[PDB]
Amino acid sequence: SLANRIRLHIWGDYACFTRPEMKVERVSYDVITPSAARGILSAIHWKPAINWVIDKIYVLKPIRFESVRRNRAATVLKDVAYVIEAHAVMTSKAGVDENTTKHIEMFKRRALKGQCFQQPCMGVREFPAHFALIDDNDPLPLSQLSESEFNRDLGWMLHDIDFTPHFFRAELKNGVIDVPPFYA
Repeated sequence: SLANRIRLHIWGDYACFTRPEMKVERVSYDVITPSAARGILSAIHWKPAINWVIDKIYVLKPIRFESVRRNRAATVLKDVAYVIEAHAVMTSKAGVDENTTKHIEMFKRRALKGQCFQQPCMGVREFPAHFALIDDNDPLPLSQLSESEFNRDLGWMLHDIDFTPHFFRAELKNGVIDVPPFYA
């Protein structure tokens, strides 16, 4: 539904969504994972009553990498921006009659102020994620993606972990990655 839906514009000069299979040195995935996106949303607003579910990731800027020094080196994304489209689900630990409305409204209110509970980051603590709510009557940023980077098979990527990793087939279709339901 439109009532249970948020859009958050995020950007940063650097990002590192670490690929789990590359163990020698830290190497980022090509785009933000659902896992990292959900972290970013939860940093703005979270309570045990709810879980944020990622629906779409809009990729706005060309995929580019730089090797940078770790305080050792890591290969990280440079100059990223996304839109995260998500909704809330109630957990088994929610109030008997509780709904998503107050949580959606609190998320948006916090986000509009540029406020956050803990600073969101782009995959690793050293890279902060700047953010802006895309409220209902604001437009989506335009993609700056190459006609030829608009559609890309990103391959198997971490969807999320149960603290046990679960992967999904990430496909960029006209600048957007649709994220399937986490559970089987």
